[PDB]
Amino acid sequence: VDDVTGEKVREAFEQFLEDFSVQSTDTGEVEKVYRAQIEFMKIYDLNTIYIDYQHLSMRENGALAMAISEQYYRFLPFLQKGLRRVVRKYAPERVFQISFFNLPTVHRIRDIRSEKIGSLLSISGTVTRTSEVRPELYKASFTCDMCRAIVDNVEQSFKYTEPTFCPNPSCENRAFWTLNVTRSRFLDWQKVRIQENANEIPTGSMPRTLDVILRGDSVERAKPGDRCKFTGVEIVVPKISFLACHVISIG
Amino acid sequence: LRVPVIDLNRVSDEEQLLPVVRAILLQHDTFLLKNYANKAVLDALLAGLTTKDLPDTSQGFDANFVWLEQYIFDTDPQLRFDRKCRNESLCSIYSRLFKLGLFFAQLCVKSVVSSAELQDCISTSHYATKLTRYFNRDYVTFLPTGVLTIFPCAKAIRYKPSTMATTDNSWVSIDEPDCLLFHTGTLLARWSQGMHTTSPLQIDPRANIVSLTIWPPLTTPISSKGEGTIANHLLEQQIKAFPKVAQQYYPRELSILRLQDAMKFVKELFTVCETVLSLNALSRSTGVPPELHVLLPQISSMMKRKIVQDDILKLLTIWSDAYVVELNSRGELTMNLPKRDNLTTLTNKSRTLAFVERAESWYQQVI
Repeated sequence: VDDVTGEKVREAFEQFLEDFSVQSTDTGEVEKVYRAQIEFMKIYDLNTIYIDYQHLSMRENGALAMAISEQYYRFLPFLQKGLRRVVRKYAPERVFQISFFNLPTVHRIRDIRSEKIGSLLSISGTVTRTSEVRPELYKASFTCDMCRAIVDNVEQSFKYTEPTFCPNPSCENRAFWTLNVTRSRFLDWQKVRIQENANEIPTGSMPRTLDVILRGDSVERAKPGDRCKFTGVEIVVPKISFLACHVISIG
Repeated sequence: LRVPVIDLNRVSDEEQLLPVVRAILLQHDTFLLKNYANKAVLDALLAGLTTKDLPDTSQGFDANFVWLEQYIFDTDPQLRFDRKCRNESLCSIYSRLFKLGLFFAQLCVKSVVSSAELQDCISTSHYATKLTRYFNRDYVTFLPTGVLTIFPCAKAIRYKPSTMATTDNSWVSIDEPDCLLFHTGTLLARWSQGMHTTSPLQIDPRANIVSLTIWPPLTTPISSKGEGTIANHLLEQQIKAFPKVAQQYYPRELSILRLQDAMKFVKELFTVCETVLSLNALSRSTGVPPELHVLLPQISSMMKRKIVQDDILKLLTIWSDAYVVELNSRGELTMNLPKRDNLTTLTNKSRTLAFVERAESWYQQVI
């Protein structure tokens, strides 16, 4: 039911990114700064943009933000495809990272339920331990058993996957394709430990900790032992982990 | 480390070694000579120490400052040359090493097209030797100014980065006890069909580098490439161009009319600079904006000499149509490539040849 809703929300997100330019001279009227942000990153090509949720909450009387807010993992490739189409039309080795920040509500680690699985969340606390960065497979280049044909396979952040059918009808087998690392983009993957703050611990309870995953260029910014606030998506790991996209040194 | 070792008790009749010596200079061009009769005259190098009384004027000791007396010893019967110091013990070692030099000349310059012209020190006695006495950073790379030079030394070996012997572009050094080292000049490298090399020298433990050269004539007929330029004038220009000259008019005139030909240390920058910017073109899809702080140690590690903005300013002065001098908003100099492709080696070879031709036209019009 979201196959025709994804293109509509992709059109709505690209209309939000297309209809807002910069008219911020003399502190007059306000309009969003995204096109100049893309024009500034055109030289550096990092593509690790920051989109404010408070600036996104004014369109469709907040209803566009509430529909994206619960189906974020189901609408994320449509959002990155709309971002790719607007930077393909406004500008001429391609990785993308869309980060959301400044949520109006700060949630603790003890109020996490299973009703927010796949939705976005703001988690604040203190970092206990850190894991050295390692390459994330993301997408790989599989070669066939007889075709020797390249296939660009997209992982789903769960475990080492494998295709099913060869696209070229020269073969229809299901035996073991071989992995290839040349044509497979890799993103640094870090796993840190977040824990409950000392001022919001219940009486007699234990400060329950949890592991949060992080990719893109949000890694190597979080300093150990500092109060931190993350914004990301609740992703299950075969355990309920987290994926963050925004880092800040609060406190 | 592989230096040829021969004996001297059986080559005294001169009938068994010429072919082997000719064969051995095809790969190894630094010869070692041992076990002579100079075991009591070689340690008598303490006589000529503190004279210090006459000016230079291209003859005798260029006494430059208590640390160096470079005796450019001129010959006796040639015109414009007259030099006589005391040097008794040095006359005895000059006689023995000059007989040793003529011995090696008769056994090794017979395998070339002319075996009577290159030894013309037997008749006219044409010798201008380098007695560099370093008595109580250093000098430039010194090749032998003659065509054959045998010298007593301590280590006497180094290697500048180029395409020569021990081609690994690093300074190599071996140590040798109680022997003599032979090295030939650059005129014998043009006389023999490409079988020689060069060797840099510095302050050795036996600091008195007594370089006794063969020093070819004033009117020796060199072939087609050097018929107009004689051995005497060209090598005298090299002799007066390497150390500092402040005594008289003419070598200072040769220094101000010859030391502005130093484009080979900056135009060679043009043989490597585009390579690295192109290496930045095949790796940074950032539109290649460069930073001076990241391009400076790259070329400073690629080239051991000092590289600062004077070379960039000289390259901007000689060729401004291929680069930009446009500054950014932060306040630093930026420079890019005007080609629409990444790089083409034929166009790069044509651009390097055009840069060489433009610098040669600048050298012609600057004098």
